[PDB]
Amino acid sequence: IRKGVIVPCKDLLDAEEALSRALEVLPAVVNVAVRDAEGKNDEEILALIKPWVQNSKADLLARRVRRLTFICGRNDGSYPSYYTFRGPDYAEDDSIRHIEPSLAFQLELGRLSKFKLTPVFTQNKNIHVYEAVGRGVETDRRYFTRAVVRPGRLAEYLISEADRVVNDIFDALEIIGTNKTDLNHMFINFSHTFQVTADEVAESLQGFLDRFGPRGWRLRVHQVEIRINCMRSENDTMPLRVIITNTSGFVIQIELYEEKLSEKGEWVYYYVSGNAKIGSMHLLPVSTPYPTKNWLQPKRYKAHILGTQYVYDFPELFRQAIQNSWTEAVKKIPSLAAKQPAIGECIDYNELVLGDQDNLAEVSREPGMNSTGMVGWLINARTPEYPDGRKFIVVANDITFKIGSFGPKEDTFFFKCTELARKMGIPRIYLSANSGARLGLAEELMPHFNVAWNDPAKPEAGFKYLYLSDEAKRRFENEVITEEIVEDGEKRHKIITIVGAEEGLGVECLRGSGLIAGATSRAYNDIFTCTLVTCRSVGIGAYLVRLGQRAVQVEGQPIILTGAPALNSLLGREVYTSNLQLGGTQIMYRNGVSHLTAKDDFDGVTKIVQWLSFIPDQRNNPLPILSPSPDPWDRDVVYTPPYKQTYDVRWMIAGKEDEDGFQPGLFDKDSFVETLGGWARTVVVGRARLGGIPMGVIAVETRTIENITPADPANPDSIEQVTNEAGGVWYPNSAFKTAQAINDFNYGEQLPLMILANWRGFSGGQRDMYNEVLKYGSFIVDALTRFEKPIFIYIPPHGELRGGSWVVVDPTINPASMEMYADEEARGGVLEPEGIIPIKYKKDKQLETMARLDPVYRSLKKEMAKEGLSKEESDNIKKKMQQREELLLPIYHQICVQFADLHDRAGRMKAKGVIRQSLQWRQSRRFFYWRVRRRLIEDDILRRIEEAINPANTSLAASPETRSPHLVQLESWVGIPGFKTNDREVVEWYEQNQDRINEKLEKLKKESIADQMRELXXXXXXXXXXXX
Repeated sequence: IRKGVIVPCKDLLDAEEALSRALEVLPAVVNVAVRDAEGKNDEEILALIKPWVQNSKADLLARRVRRLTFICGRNDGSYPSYYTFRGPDYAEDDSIRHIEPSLAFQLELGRLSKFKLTPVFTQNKNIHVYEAVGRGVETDRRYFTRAVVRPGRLAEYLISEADRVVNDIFDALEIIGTNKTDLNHMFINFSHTFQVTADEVAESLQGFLDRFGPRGWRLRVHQVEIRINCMRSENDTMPLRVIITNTSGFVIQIELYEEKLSEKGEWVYYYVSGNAKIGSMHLLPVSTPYPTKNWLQPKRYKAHILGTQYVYDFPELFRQAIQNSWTEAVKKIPSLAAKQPAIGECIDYNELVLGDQDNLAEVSREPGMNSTGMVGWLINARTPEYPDGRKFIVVANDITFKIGSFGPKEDTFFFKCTELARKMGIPRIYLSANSGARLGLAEELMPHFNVAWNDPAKPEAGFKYLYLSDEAKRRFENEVITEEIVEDGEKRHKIITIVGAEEGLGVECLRGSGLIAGATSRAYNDIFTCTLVTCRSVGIGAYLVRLGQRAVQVEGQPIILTGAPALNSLLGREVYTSNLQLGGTQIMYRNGVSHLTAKDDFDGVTKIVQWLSFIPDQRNNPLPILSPSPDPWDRDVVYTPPYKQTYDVRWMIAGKEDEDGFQPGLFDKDSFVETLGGWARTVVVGRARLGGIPMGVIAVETRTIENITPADPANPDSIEQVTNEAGGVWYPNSAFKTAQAINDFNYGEQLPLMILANWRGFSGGQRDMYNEVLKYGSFIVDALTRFEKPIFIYIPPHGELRGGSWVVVDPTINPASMEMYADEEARGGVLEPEGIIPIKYKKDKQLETMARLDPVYRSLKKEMAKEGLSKEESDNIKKKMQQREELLLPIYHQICVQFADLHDRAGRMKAKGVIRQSLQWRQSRRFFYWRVRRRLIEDDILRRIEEAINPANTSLAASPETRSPHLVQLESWVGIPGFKTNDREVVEWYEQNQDRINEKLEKLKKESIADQMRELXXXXXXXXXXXX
């Protein structure tokens, strides 16, 4: 136990004899008092106590006594002076002076850890001022004041006491001077258990701070901390710590906290303040080290040498991406820019940190100070699409915090974030910069474990096992699983399994990794999911990129699974030279793991805030539609594709740039955003807007694209393979791209789909067949049946939809949400007109029609039929016809081709009812604007009808005009004659009679509630339920 020593000497010289002889009662802490209040000795009293300690440097050391105090009682009421020597050599800590060690704890100081401290002279022994300069950067220079109060009087005592103590601090800061100080702080600790409560003390707080405030502003004082107690709650204390900061020339910052244990073993800052909970510092330890200026700079640099922004710099990257989002929209849409919220107030974020019962809590604290290798925020961004506000979650790893590795704490956090984004419906964005899961060994068992050899003299003769000494075995026991086996007559505890105290070494990390891997897989299908490769995303991190589906890769950041050197070691030779040689953009964007490639960390954010513009703010919320604004809805589609040559299909979607002017596409000018344009370029996937209505687009590339698969370095006998993916055909990769895109616009994104169908089938070739073309063909069908929002399959001019292709895109796949249209000059059959001709219109069938239309051939036929001509005569008719038919054959072939093409024509399609309407490409925009809008408002009204009615397809005939059995009831409530058609008239009706539908829904809701009540021996049960 720490033995207490107290000795009251009479003199300074005679005090030495009560040291060397008083230490003899020690087989700890020692105090020495004096009776010479003659002079207020300083420095010379320090040169009068140092000779007694440097001489007995081994005397105090041997007894193992830690602290040595020197109290000096003054006869005028003066607070006695105390001097303490601590440690091995007892160097005398200048920090604890003129105050008892018990008071040290009360003085704090463990909060000025990130500072070089040098104290200064104080006229009042109670107050202590310190010069503080940031350990790293010298630009920071501050004066911290530390005062502790304890009474001498046997109600409004404390408020009058406060005036005396703060005036004393102000008068001392005056003599030391304001000098050159960036910030100044003062702490006033109260030892008192006063019976009163902070609510009245806050009213009185306001009173004296406005008087002292002006003076405090001059000294350059930024904040003051008062630490009082309130015994009336039980009559158990409520320690109320209060911080008052002078931010903006006027205080207006009174943060009223409460000292409570977080359950985790730390005392935290739980505030019940009056600055409207949107302030600083909440559920933070009392041990926070008052950070310096530029304290973020070392961490910033560490992230920047890895080529990534420091994690806490990302919220401001998002503010500027939104800032840019308005500056560009005010250009395109002038006037309607009045809702711009300035440079600040763009976004309104709040940190997320694991709560008391591990339930995420919204905190607004200092950047940095992250307890775990992961951080999150709930951001309310005022986008021009949702100018009132829109929320989303942003999760990211701290690449400085243990190279950003995934430990169990990091996992539980990431999870509880995904869990929240789901619970709110708001999208989730992950900023990846990690090092997979955490590795680790038990460090404590490294300098303690023993080895049992076969031969102790020559250890190279193999070792039997590894054991632990009995004294070192009792030290752990729960950190190691040991078996006892006596060898050489020793109690040897052989290590049979190592556990280790510390977490995050092995399997505990894999378990958590698996949890979040599944959580991300689940989330993708519910809320909008997105990832960003801001830096190397390895192992589990690499998978959350794929489970997160929608990924953006910064050019020089790899999505690696197994380390580039780890692979070289496995092969035994230096095959791979870079982590990007197998993880980089040239792999992931070129195989479709990456949807977009961004030049830098900000370019990434920018591109993300771009997808979020297309996506509804919540889960089941209406799309971010705007006024027609740049490209009006009432404009005709100018670019029309040629029938001769090939065309960049992109020109049909947004528009073609030309020498003379610009011919627009069917979507809004430059609203198209192509994704996965590095993988299976035979299909163009992207998002675009149609008169303000955002929607998903899939189109077919007509030009013969060539993907060149790279050479494998692992096999020196591997060369790059030149493969030409001929345009307008479906290949394993193209099919996969299509299918993926569909599910991506389906889950979370919730977008209507536009499919400019132009494929002439599937790749039936041996190589493509073996490459599972059939597997990925199915994936399109599977994906289409899962969809909910409207899908429009529109065959464009020149566009084809032959056999294999048509089957996997037909509206009877999902009749409830699909709608098929075909262009007036489009074609669609079972086979190409060049392909049917050698099956239904063979050589013999063409000659029967030749001996019908051609006059020469049927006249020569009349010669053979009449007979009466010899062997040399019949040869003439044969050599006359088999010359005529030889020259007619090429044009007669083309006749059947045109004949067969008249079957494949659009008209036939409407006649057999496989399409709704024939469409003129010129006015496609004008038609789809009102058909997309009509379907979107109607789909929801029907969804609402069903939700009111039931609180819980069948034929080739199924056409969208009957997609729901309620479209008959809604038809009669509306009253429009041309209901199935006149899309514009319908939309405008709903908009006007918004109140009449909600009138009819409530009528139906009360009617459906009456059915459920009635559906609920049975009579006896009901009687009993009535009695209850």
